[PDB]
Amino acid sequence: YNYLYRLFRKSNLKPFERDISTEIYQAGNKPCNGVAGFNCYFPLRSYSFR
Amino acid sequence: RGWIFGTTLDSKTQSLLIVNNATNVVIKVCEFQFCNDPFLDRVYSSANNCTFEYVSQPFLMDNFKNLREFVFKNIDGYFKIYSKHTPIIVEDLPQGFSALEPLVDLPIGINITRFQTLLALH
Ligand SMILES: *[C@@H]1O[C@H](CO)[C@@H](O[C@@H]2O[C@H](CO)[C@@H](O)[C@H](O)[C@H]2NC(C)=O)[C@H](O)[C@H]1NC(C)=O
Ligand SMILES: *[C@@H]1O[C@H](CO)[C@@H](O[C@@H]2O[C@H](CO)[C@@H](O)[C@H](O)[C@H]2NC(C)=O)[C@H](O)[C@H]1NC(C)=O
Repeated sequence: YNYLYRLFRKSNLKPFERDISTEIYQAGNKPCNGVAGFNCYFPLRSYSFR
Repeated sequence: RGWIFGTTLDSKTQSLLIVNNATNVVIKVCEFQFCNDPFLDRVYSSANNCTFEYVSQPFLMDNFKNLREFVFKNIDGYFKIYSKHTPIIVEDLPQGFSALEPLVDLPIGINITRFQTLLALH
């Protein structure tokens, strides 16, 4: 788990652009206000490289 | 002496930093934390996530007010900066004609939407 990845983002990336910000993700019509919950996904998840 | 470029300019996301020190120029893309009125003597504070830097000969050399033209433009991470210096006799942009040599391109790779100039008090 030294390596992680992103799968949800509001908009796709740009060539040679490294998106790095740790901003909570809102997948629903309602906001998240910086608190985990429904439609509240941390932008990064970790791979289980076994 | 320089500029601050960024889509947030709030240390939440990346924001480049540029300065024309009388000794050199220094451009560093870190998660810089500034103050309300940042000017050099200290402009920033708590340099975090320093990922890219560049220092070389400074930008601006020397009755006639000196004119310094620059075209700041960014493509696919490659931020392009053009340099130009021209003496102007004593306002109004001088109706005339000239070109701009390119100066340097750096692979900062950040999102930029707003930019604010770094100015000295006097
Ligand atoms: C910028 O530096 C900060 C340290 O202040 C890093 O913060 C943590 O970095 C680890 C790296 O794996 C993350 O797992 C944590 O979630 C981060 N925590 C916080 C509160 O930010 C940050 O990752 C650094 N950013 C980059 C792009 O290197
Ligand atoms: C770079 O930042 C700008 C400024 O936020 C982004 O432009 C906005 O994108 C969001 C979606 O992520 C839209 O909801 C806004 O309407 C856009 N306009 C604004 C506020 O400038 C831009 O999308 C970012 N770059 C990338 C590749 O997503």
